[PDB]
Amino acid sequence: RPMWYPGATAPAHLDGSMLGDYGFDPLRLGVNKDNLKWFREAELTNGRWAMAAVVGILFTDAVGLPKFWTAGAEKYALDNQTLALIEVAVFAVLEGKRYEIYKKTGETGFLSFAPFDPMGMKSEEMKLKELKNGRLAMLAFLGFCSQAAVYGKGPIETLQLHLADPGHNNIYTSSVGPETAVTVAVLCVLPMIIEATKTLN
Amino acid sequence: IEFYGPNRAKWLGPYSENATPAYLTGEFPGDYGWDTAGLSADPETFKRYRELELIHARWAMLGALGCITPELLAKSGTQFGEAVWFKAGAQIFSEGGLDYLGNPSLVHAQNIVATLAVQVILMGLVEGYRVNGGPAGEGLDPLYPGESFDPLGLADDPDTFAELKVKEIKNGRLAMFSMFGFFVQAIVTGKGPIQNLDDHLSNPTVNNAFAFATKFTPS
Amino acid sequence: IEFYGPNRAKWLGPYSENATPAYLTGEFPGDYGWDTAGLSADPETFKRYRELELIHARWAMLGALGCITPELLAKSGTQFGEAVWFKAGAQIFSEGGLDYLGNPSLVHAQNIVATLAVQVILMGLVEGYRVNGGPAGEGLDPLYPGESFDPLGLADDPDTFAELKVKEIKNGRLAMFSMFGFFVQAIVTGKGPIQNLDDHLSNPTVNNAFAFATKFTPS
Ligand code: CHL
Ligand code: CHL
Ligand code: CLA
Ligand code: CLA
Ligand code: CLA
Ligand SMILES: CC1=C[C@H](O)CC(C)(C)[C@H]1/C=C/C(C)=C/C=C/C(C)=C/C=C/C=C(C)/C=C/C=C(C)/C=C/C1=C(C)C[C@H](O)CC1(C)C
Ligand SMILES: CC1=C[C@H](O)CC(C)(C)[C@H]1/C=C/C(C)=C/C=C/C(C)=C/C=C/C=C(C)/C=C/C=C(C)/C=C/C1=C(C)C[C@H](O)CC1(C)C
Repeated sequence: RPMWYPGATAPAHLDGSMLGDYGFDPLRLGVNKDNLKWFREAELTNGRWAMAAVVGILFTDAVGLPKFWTAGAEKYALDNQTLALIEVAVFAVLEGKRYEIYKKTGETGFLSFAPFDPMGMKSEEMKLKELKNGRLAMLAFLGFCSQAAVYGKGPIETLQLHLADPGHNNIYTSSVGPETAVTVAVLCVLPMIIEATKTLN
Repeated sequence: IEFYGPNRAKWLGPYSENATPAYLTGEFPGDYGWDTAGLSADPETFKRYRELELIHARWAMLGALGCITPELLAKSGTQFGEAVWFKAGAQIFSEGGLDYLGNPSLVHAQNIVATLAVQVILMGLVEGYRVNGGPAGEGLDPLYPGESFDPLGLADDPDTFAELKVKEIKNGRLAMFSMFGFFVQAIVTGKGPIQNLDDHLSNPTVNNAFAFATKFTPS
Repeated sequence: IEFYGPNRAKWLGPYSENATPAYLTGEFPGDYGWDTAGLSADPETFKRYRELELIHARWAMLGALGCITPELLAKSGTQFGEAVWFKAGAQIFSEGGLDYLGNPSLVHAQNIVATLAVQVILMGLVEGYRVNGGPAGEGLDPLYPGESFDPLGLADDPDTFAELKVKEIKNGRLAMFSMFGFFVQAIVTGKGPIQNLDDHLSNPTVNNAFAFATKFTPS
């Protein structure tokens, strides 16, 4: 209930019953209670794969190995054609149970046999903790794809290019820079308009 | 088509001699009534034989697929070195250890005694926990557990599950007989079994078996 | 350190599966509870196995010391001819019979059939009198007699005597396994086991076992 801009409203179906509910849905996508049931696991799985991708994207660029946007380009691995067909069967098999175990139980688990908890670890109020970590990680992944972009160096290399350095080389002193200033100025003045929508009711 | 009952496909079918031994009449998969010597008259020993035959059948099916796959894969588009299952066990000694897939970016096992010790530890663990149960739920059934080893959930409907039992047993018997064939081909001709397949498909009747019949001649 | 009790050093230690088979719970030396096949469920057959294992253990310990001693003695300061235990059995055929210690002032057995007949006579006598008793007091115990075979008198204190039982059984198991090792070294490399010892101590890793792994290759 700390809203996404300090003094805000709550859209009329984002009450405090969801986990990460900071009351942000301006385009009215999830107006159903049937797509919320689905967008929640879209949120969790889209975030979850990215959480598992950030570790790899950092280690491959800390240890050595060639940069990720050209990872599979050159490949000492085996038979580019058919190992994707290996990457179809096991996955579709696994998807059968992911969607099936999504259907038969309520909106939480996925693995083949049960809601997967071989430990006695947290199945508690801290699912908001990992969906929070996930929605941090998704934003972290786009940044790396924008580093395979404009600068062309990896994460940790540009981390050295600016992050021991002053604010002389950052967004606004770079190729895609005049648009970000406009978007910052526009997004910042936007809750000042949303307040004007609901001040005059 | 009635294995679970008196009308099972008996060991001679139409020469069935419908006076079958009374210590097995259906109710278990694979009961084909072929007891000419009768070494499983005792019921607990019979249970031991069911468990033992299941273990043998699953191990032999695993071995049989392991004998069909790598040679075909190295024949189609990959290279292993000696994909034939003879010197695949000696691929660790030759030049650079056992490289999996024939690739120096995979297992690359240098010392076979490390594989040895780790294999003993892991196999003792899994066989002990196979007998007495343990992880993923304590073992309550020695024949077919029903716990988290079927992550798909095919064991809901009972008669299809029983048909799966019978298919499993028949596949296992075929696998055991076929691996015996693999071993005999390893002894007599000592060449690739799939090399044998290709050679017999190229030579259907001129080199059948009895060119390789005067090899182990005593004198 | 509690072999005579439920707290014995079990076959897996802290992987003990403390649900041990109930037909042995201490009270006898060497009971380590490792019954994976269970060929000694019957109690009288179990007694036969205790007696049989004791006989095997003592015979194998005698053979193992007989395999360590003569080679070392002939390597240190004496000569036997072939002190390695292979042709020590054929030392009677070579040139002058089997001279004990490598000395023509000792046994000097010329004809092996005389050793043969006297050995059968003596061994039948001693094994029959071992089963049913006889001299030096009639045998009242088949496992451990307690009569005049202990001329020093170490069997007074009971718990140290039981510890001696357990040491005897463990030493016998080790002797049996080691003699199996001797036999396998006799098969594979066919050289002196203590020659093997010296060669492996001189060559710890370059000639370990698997230079001698492509010898019995079928083709
Ligand atoms: C390392 C510890 C280890 C332990 C404690 C056990 C323990 C056990 N295993 Mg397991 N195993 C272990 C390792 C392994 N096992 C197996 C494979 C199997 C199988 C396949 C089976 C068992 C079974 C059993 C049980 C009883 C088997 C027995 O009496 O053996 C006594 C047997 C021998 C000492 C060797 C027998 C050889 C056999 C006669 C082959 C004969 C070959 C043919 C005649 C043909 C040969 C060539 C061709 C060309 C003619 C017992 C619980 C059986 C079971 O659970 O039944 C219910 C069972 O079916 N084990 C493998 C794969 C190599 C292992 C690798 O480490
Ligand atoms: C001459 C008459 C003679 C008589 C009547 C007996 C009578 C008896 N002996 Mg005795 N023995 C005799 C001479 C001798 N014995 C022995 C050594 C033993 C031992 C060690 C044991 C007996 C035992 C027994 C009893 C039952 C054994 C049996 O069933 O044999 C059937 C067995 C066979 C015909 C041969 C079995 C060979 C075995 C399978 C070896 C397998 C080898 C391995 C697989 C490895 C081989 C090579 C390596 C490299 C792999 C029985 C009272 C046993 C006992 O008292 O148990 C309570 C006992 O443990 N005897 C030797 C020393 C060579 C003798 C020399 O003359
Ligand atoms: C793409 C994955 C994804 C999905 C499916 C969801 C799904 C959801 N979020 Mg969500 N979220 C995400 C990522 C995602 N989130 C990320 C990355 C952040 C951090 C920036 C957030 C931050 C966030 C907050 C703060 C809140 C939600 C909420 C919600 C729920 C209700 C709102 C709704 O109807 O959304 C439906 C949305 C979709 C179906 C996504 C459609 C994707 C559009 C069409 C394309 C977007 C592309 C984008 C504009 C361009 C790239 C952006 C980049 C340049 C920055 C819904 C379950 C609200 C809620 O109930 O609390 C949990 C809420 O208050 N989210
Ligand atoms: C060791 C493997 C093994 C074992 C333990 C069993 C066990 C069993 N089988 Mg079986 N079977 C096997 C392999 C095995 N089978 C194979 C490979 C085939 C295909 C040829 C069959 C085909 C078969 C049929 C058709 C039937 C059985 C049946 C039975 C049951 C009663 C017979 C019995 O007491 O067998 C005891 C078996 C042994 C003690 C094994 C002894 C093995 C030694 C080494 C002798 C083998 C030498 C061999 C004959 C020489 C040629 C080998 C070559 C054919 C492979 C019992 C559960 C009957 C039943 O009711 O099913 C439940 C039945 O009708 N079996
Ligand atoms: C023929 C020799 C022999 C015999 C009769 C026995 C007899 C016995 N042992 Mg024993 N044991 C032996 C040698 C022998 N042992 C050796 C050499 C070792 C060391 C490896 C052990 C280690 C051992 C342990 C750790 C335990 C026993 C136990 C037992 C008792 C119950 C098991 C049983 O029924 O065995 C029946 C045995 C047979 C019928 C012998 C069959 C032999 C055939 C040829 C198969 C052997 C093939 C072999 C596995 C292949 C590799 C050989 C290599 C390992 C040497 C029983 C009194 C258990 C007990 O409670 O102790 C009192 C127990 O916990 N034994
Ligand atoms: C029933 C009856 C009845 C009447 O009455 C009497 C009689 C007749 C006696 C009986 C019979 C019996 C029989 C026949 C038996 C047989 C069996 C078998 C064959 C088994 C196999 C069995 C077999 C088996 C297990 C197998 C297994 C296998 C394996 C693991 C494998 C492995 C491998 C692989 C992967 C590959 C690589 O590279 C190598 C190797 C190493 C090769
Ligand atoms: C327990 C169990 C359980 C489960 O359940 C199952 C199973 C596994 C089957 C089982 C097992 C079993 C086993 C292992 C057995 C083994 C045994 C042995 C090794 C013996 C030896 C045994 C051995 C022995 C006696 C030995 C003896 C020896 C001798 C006399 C020697 C002699 C000699 C000498 C002086 C020297 C010279 O110059 C020469 C000679 C001639 C060389």
